[PDB]
Order: sequence, then C-alpha cells, then structure tokens
Amino acid sequence: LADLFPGFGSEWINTSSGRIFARVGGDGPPLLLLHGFPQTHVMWHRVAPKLAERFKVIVADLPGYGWSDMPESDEQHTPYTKRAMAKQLIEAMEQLGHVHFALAGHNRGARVSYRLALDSPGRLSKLAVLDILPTYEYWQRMNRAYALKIYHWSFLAQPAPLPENLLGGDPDFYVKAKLASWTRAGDLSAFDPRAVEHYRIAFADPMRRHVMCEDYRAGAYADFEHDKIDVEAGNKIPVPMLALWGASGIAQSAATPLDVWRKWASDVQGAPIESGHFLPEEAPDQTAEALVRFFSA
Amino acid sequence: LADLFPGFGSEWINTSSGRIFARVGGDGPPLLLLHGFPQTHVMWHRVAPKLAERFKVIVADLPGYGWSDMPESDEQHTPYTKRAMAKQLIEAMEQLGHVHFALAGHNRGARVSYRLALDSPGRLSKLAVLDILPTYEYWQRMNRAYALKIYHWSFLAQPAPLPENLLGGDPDFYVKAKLASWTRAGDLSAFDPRAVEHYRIAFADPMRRHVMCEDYRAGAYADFEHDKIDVEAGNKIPVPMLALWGASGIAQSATPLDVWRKWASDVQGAPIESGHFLPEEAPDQTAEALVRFFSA
Ligand SMILES: [Cl-]
Ligand SMILES: [Cl-]
Repeated sequence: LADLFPGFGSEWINTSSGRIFARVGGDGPPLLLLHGFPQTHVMWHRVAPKLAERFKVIVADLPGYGWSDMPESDEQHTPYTKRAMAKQLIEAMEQLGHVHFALAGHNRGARVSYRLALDSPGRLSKLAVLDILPTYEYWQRMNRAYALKIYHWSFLAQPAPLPENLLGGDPDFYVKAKLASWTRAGDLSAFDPRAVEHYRIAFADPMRRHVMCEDYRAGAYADFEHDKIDVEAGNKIPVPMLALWGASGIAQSAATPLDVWRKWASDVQGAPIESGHFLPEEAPDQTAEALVRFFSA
Repeated sequence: LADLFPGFGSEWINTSSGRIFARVGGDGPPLLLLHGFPQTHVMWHRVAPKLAERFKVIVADLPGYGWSDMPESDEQHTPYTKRAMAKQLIEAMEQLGHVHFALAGHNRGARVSYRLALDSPGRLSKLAVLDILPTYEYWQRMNRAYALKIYHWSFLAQPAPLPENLLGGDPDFYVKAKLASWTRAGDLSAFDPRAVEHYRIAFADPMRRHVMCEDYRAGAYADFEHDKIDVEAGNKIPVPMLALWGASGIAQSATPLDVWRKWASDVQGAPIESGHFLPEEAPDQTAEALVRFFSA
C-alpha cells in the first residue's frame, strides 16, 4: 500500500470508542478532512498537500473505516450514527488540543460534518460539504427515480446479514463498480490506481463491510430521525459553510444543492464543479482551489 | 426434481419467442395459471388439483423462467416486459386452441395477467391477480418506508451485471431468504420442500438469474411506462376481475381493492390471512376463492 501523503505523519488517536487513524501534515489553523463510502482517508491525497500549504491538515479514517478501530455496534447502530461519529471525532480532536477547527467532508464524512455542526457548532470555525444534501432531504426525495439512482441507501440498510452475504461473493467488483459508476468517465481512470488499491483492500475485509452496512442502517433510521428533529425545529447551521457539488453527482440529482443547503444553514456559499461524485479525485485542482480560498477567508 | 402434479401431462409449446413449458390437467373451461419471482410453475401444486376438478388447467412457466426458453434480452429488456410476455403466452394458448380463456397470476405472472387484460381484453373471460398492485402503483408509492420494505425492485433493476454479480456468490442463500421473508411466519415452513428445491435449482442457473433481473429492469422502465400510459389515459380493464391479497403480503403494505377499482371497471376482492405466497401458504382458501370466482 502506497504512501500518498508526502510530508505527512501517521497517528493513531485514542478515544473512548476506539482509535482514529489519521495522516497529519502542515502547520497553521487546524483543518479536519473526512472521507466517505466506499473509501478511506486516502481519497484526499490529491488536495491535502495544497491545503497543508496553509493549514495543519488532519486526514482521518471515519470510526470503523480504514485503519480506525471498529467499535461494537448495537440494535440501533449507535456508534455508526453520524451523531456518535461526530462525538468520537470531537474526542479525537481534543487529544490533539483542537477544540475549534475547520472541517471538510465528502459522502458519509460530510454527513458526520453537518451533524457535527448542528450538534456542536462551537467546535467549527468553517464547514465544507462535498457532493451531499442532508440525509433527511435524500429520503424525502426517495421517489422511483431516486430509489433507482441511490438504491444502495435501501439495499445496504436491509437487516443483516442480507447485504453482508451478497457483498462477500465478489467485493472487489462491487467497490470498483461503485467508484466507476459515479465518475464523469464511467471507469476508474479518474482515480490513482494506488488509491483504488487502498479502497479495495479495506472493502475486502468482511468486518469493514459490516461497518459500512451499519453506517447505512443508521442513515435509514437514527440519522434520519435526528435530521427530522432539526427540520421540524427550523434549526439551521450557523457556522460559515461551503457546499460543493459535482455537475453530474448525487446531490444535484433531485434537488438544487445551494437552494437545499440555504434551508439548513444561515451562511452558506456554493459552487458546482465539473465532476462526478468524487470531487477531490476527479477534479483535484478545482476542489483544492475552492477549499483553500474558502478556509483562508 | 419431483413431479408435484400427479396425473397432469407436460407440454413444450412453441411460440415465435421461444418454448413455454406447462403442466396440463383437468377438463372443462381453460384456465391459465402464471407464477412469479423467485418461483416456477410448481408454486400452483397445492391448488391445481382442486382447480382441475372444474377446469382444464394450464400451469405455465413464464418466458425465461423454469423450463421455458430464455430469449436474449436487449437494451429495453423487451422480451421480459409484461407486454411481450403476455403476447408470447397468447401465442402459446393459441397453439392449444385457446383464444378466450380464464387467467390467474401471482407476483410477476399477475403483472403479465393485468397487462394482457389491458392490451388484449378479448382474450380473457375473467382475470384473477394474487398479492399485487399495478407496477405503476408500486412506484408511485415510493418513499422512504416503501423503499426500505421492498428494496429488491430497485436493487434487481440496477444495470447489469451488478445484481447478477452479487447474486452469483451464494445464490441458494438469497432465494431461500426471499422465499422465507415474504411468508406470514418468516420461514420456509409454508412450502413443500420439494417445491423449494425446484425454486432453488432454477435460481442456481446464472442465465435464469439474469432473466429475473431483466424482468425487474422491465418492471422499473418499460412496464412502468406502459402502465403510466394507461392510468394517465384513464384506461380501465373491462374483464371481470378478482384481486386476492395476503393480509401480511406485499400489496397491502395500500388498500388493494380500492387501488384496483382505479384500474378495472368490474373488480371484486378479498384478503386472506397469509403472507405473499397465497397458493402455498393458504391453498384451500385460495383454491376455493378461484373456483368460486371462475365458476360464477
Ligand atoms: Cl453519502
Ligand atoms: Cl405490488
């Protein structure tokens, strides 16, 4: 497995729920980067160096993902709810002395990120979310067209062991197909092959795949309910916020992303990127420039 | 594989789209029985003897299922659309000299049946649909709760080869879990083990599994478009119709008779205490309901 972060250290950070693995590089204001599914921290490898020119950059594996420890789940999928993941990453940042930091997330990590902003806004100086809408908004849009396009939201949320059993037959095919199907190109050419191997290796482990399913089960249940409380209360994120999305990604598919996020946040700017879902890899230059400019201001 | 229709003959019926396998028994007015997913014609084995006391009973494998031939599909999943399947089964019935017949279907076969009634009503004396709503109504009801309860419609409709590759690793596990999941009790006790073996053997064939996925792709695309045309035009089935559903089945997740009254001008209906698989979970009540409907 390649080292894709020149000049970054490697740290295991202790928390009450298990270790968080992170690559750590740079100096200056702290910035945490959170990946999603079906990836690991390495999906930031093309934009993290540019950010580390200006920031101390912490590139973390989500709880249960990558090389982070896997806390034991329960019938309500608690440790893989975004509320719990955010609490665990808040603990990890406190181990480094960071109680007020910038945060960017993609896919599941962006769900941790906006849930963190809603629960604990004092932790965040600025927030960027990449190619997502809130979990509540995806479910409210779950008509025929969306049920077909993001079928995995219902499939991976089926009770164990149905998705685990299906994924175990040919996991390499599944992870590679999901990566490719959400790129503008439709193949793996937007990814560094060494990064794909990181994703393939993690996805090859049945315990890691079970975590992913627990994450999607939380996404169908507790995460949805948590979001629903905020919608009904009219709670908006007060943290200065950036919403990036791919012109052909998931978030734009049944909604207008900036219009949606303005319903969830009082200080949000946005921009489309010529890209599929995987902005930091398909469009590293535009993504890095947008993030550097946002987090510097 | 067991013979679950003692006394019934066996026919391989040529059509322009491929052979239809059927068991044939009884005597009287002709009655065609159509299974669905993930089953074969044998799921009628508990009700077919009683029906054969009153009707000439034709128990057919759907195009591409069981022992029927598997036409090559295309970009629109055409041979596995219910419109195409209905045309093919009309041809098969004509080979037996049946140009006007009674029809009962379950699951995918019930979808063939109501599409047949919409496209070619003159072919049917009476129609029964078991534990289904129209495909359009399933999709229109799509929301979070629906998507989580009946996920396989969107999963199996993903572009090839995604569901085929996932199903290929351990096919026995998936078909047995699907059968059990939709019964009242949630296990396999409602099924004759010899019938389960028929379903398992069919599902073990990758070509048969691809047909099933093409069927669900049709169900997400052309079948839905065909239904949408009819409901937006206000076209109703004029054939006298029976909707039977399981109190713990798939169709009721909606008020099925009220749904069907929007699609049919002469429909009656009743629930039965059962999961989805009415002819196996509740054979006596299903057989009686069908005998009384088709004999009236
Ligand atoms: Cl996501
Ligand atoms: Cl239905």
